[PDB]
Amino acid sequence: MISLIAALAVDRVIGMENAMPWNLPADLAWFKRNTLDKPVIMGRHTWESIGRPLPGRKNIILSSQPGTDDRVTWVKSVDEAIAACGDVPEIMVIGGGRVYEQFLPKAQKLYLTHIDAEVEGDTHFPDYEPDDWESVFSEFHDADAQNSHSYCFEILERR
Ligand SMILES: Nc1nc(=O)c2c([nH]1)NC[C@H](CCc1ccc(C(=O)N[C@@H](CCC(=O)O)C(=O)O)cc1)C2
Repeated sequence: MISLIAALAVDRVIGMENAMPWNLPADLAWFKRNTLDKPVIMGRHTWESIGRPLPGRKNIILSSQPGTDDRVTWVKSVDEAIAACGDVPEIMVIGGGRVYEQFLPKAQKLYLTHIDAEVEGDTHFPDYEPDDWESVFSEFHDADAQNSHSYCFEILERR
């Protein structure tokens, strides 16, 4: 099945690491445990800002142009992207904005981190109709030593 994973600030705003003002190791830990050993699909900008392939995951990059790095798999369409995953139980889509928009209608689960930090940004996570999803898990954490902001993890599933 297809699953989306994103970190959202107030107002579902999303942005690249360096663009984001918060510092949450715990969220990274979470992102990591939910992605390990699964194929990860991301848009070219996200790939470029990540800067190296995610270890322990098959990395598939979406780009309308030919690939420029042999350490990852390059694809040219959403359909080709899903096909390159093979038969796996769950495919994780990691952004960006444009990739989220494209895969949402096809997703069955959403792993979201809600961050309490109002930031002025460019992109918003796509709007998901409250009617189609059911929250199946949540967990709040306040800020701390390591974590700069209070955050809440949540998993939703398509009803
Ligand atoms: N939950 C969540 N948090 C985020 O910050 C992001 C999302 N999702 N999804 C989209 C996007 C992807 C950006 C992104 C993804 C991974 C790493 C990363 O380094 N992952 C390492 C974590 C290293 C560590 O343990 O901190 C990894 O191996 O997964 C950095 C930025 C940023």
